[PDB]
Amino acid sequence: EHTWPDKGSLYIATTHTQARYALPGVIKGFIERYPRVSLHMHQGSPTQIAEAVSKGNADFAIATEALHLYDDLVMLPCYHWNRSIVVTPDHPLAATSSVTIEALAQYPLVTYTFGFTGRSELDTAFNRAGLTPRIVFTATDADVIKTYVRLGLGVGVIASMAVDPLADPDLVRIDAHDIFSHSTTKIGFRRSTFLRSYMYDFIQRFAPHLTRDVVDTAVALRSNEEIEAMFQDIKLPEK
Amino acid sequence: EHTWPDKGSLYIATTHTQARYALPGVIKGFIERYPRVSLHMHQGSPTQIAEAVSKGNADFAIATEALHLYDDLVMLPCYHWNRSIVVTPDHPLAATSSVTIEALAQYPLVTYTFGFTGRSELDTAFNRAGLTPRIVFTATDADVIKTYVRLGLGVGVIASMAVDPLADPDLVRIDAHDIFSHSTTKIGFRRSTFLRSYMYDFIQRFAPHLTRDVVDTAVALRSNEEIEAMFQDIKLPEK
Ligand SMILES: CC(=O)N[C@@H](CO)C(=O)O
Ligand SMILES: CC(=O)N[C@@H](CO)C(=O)O
Ligand SMILES: CC(=O)N[C@@H](CO)C(=O)O
Ligand SMILES: CC(=O)N[C@@H](CO)C(=O)O
Repeated sequence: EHTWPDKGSLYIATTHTQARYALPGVIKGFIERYPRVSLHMHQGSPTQIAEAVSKGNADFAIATEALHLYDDLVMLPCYHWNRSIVVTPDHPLAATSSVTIEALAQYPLVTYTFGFTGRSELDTAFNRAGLTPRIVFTATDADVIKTYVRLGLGVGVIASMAVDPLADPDLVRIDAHDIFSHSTTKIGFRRSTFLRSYMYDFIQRFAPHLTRDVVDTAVALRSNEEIEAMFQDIKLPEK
Repeated sequence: EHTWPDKGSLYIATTHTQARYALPGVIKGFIERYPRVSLHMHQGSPTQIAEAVSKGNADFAIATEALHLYDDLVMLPCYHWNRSIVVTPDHPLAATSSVTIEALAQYPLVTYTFGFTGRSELDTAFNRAGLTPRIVFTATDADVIKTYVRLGLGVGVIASMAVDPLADPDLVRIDAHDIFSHSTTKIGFRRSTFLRSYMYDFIQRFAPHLTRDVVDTAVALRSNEEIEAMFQDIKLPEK
């Protein structure tokens, strides 16, 4: 068929959100193409993942947040993303349209946990507005979040790609584009790492703008600052 | 209605499996009963959770695994549980009936991650049988596991309570009672922690055998060994 005889290994250390909503499509198309490549996927917290990759079990690091601290690995930007609001139909916010961050700060919150950017761009959203949010639930999975929202435990704040009406019919989705700054999902990998052809192909599928010539140009650069100062002129995918 | 005016707080640090399949029922019945109790649920890794509770942010610790290392907190046993095998209909194991651990060690594995008992009683299942399992996927969520099984990435090994035919119709469930030793979900909490009445009620809902007189008897005991040497005569719930 349309397969490559490429023999090698690919270890990906990523988070739950990426593994659940962003990767499944890329992974299937990859394994159909590279049958002789042993694909490993491990998950996954921004601290470990940053750990597993710098030294040195995983090849690539797919996460939003804390990678750096590690200055060791090249970083490329994959997409931007922002969170939506999920509530039950009986909840006030399902009646009110276009909500502010002050109106949201009234209710018990059900969001991500500390260490994940779904929060980090959330903690400094209230800090800035001089607000203290009542967060009664923190988790890494949005399904668990969406679960406890249905119980009427509190208002849910999850990634937009984690909520779908076919999948989630009983919940009212409220876009929070303006309320929160968008988060940037990146891909991390050491410089010593020899980039195989299937690795470029994977990066391509996950981030279309990251073609082979683009990756090589960012890699050869001194630091990750020049890399991020290379993409400020281009509009990355928003999901 | 049937509510209590009890005012207080309840912080639960638990894992994903517990929060997704074991707790939702208990949580709803609790919040309906204690409206003036601020219920907080945070998740969750056996190391943190053990951390958040010993010192000292969370009141209770609901996890299978590594709690101890902390000798600080009382432990009570809640239930036993074991894992099942999930595959696609086209997979050989869907044809073969009653599989051994040697027949399972043939395939790429999609199970939990290191630090979670879904693995710990899995790593020493092959070690013992003198076997090396090919684990190509590790995660904390069974939904992600079940997801990548459908891609034909490998054979899935998840908790039995995480698989249901209404919920998961396309996957073939294979019970592994004999293959793996059952894991024990426990509840952890410091001795300094004053046990409120609603706390006993919660423990009761999560573990029926743990009535107030049973909890007090285990708490007052020297160590957690006497506690586990108090329940070897009783058959705990298996889920
Ligand atoms: C179609 C698809 O899989 N898209 C991913 C990104 O590639 C997402 O984030 O939704
Ligand atoms: C950590 C996680 O499960 N999800 C997001 C954060 O919301 C990510 O860091 O990719
Ligand atoms: C009915 C229910 O919620 N049972 C839990 C335990 O209470 C389970 O483990 O399935
Ligand atoms: C850690 C997790 O998500 N689940 C189980 C382990 O399989 C538990 O420790 O309770």
